[PDB]
Amino acid sequence: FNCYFPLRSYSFRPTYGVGHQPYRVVVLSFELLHAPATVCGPKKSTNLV
Amino acid sequence: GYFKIYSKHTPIIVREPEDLPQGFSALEPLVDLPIGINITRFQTLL
Repeated sequence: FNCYFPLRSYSFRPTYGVGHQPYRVVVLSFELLHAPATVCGPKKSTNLV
Repeated sequence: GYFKIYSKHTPIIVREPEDLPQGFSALEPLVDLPIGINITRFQTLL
């Protein structure tokens, strides 16, 4: 008592409503540095006429 | 920024000491590493 340690826990049970049923969140943070670009979007191609 | 390596393997027949061969061989590029790191000193590994 009187030492409320900062780690707590969740109590997910499979009959909760929205807002309390757990969600899986991931963030894809992009950055532009002085290094050459290594990750980039896809570049689709066409046929060879 | 880019780091390039040129190389060519040649079968020398000339003896080993002080004989850099008197010929011509054009070194071909192998890879092009897209690093962003400055380089001032280097050392070989054996």
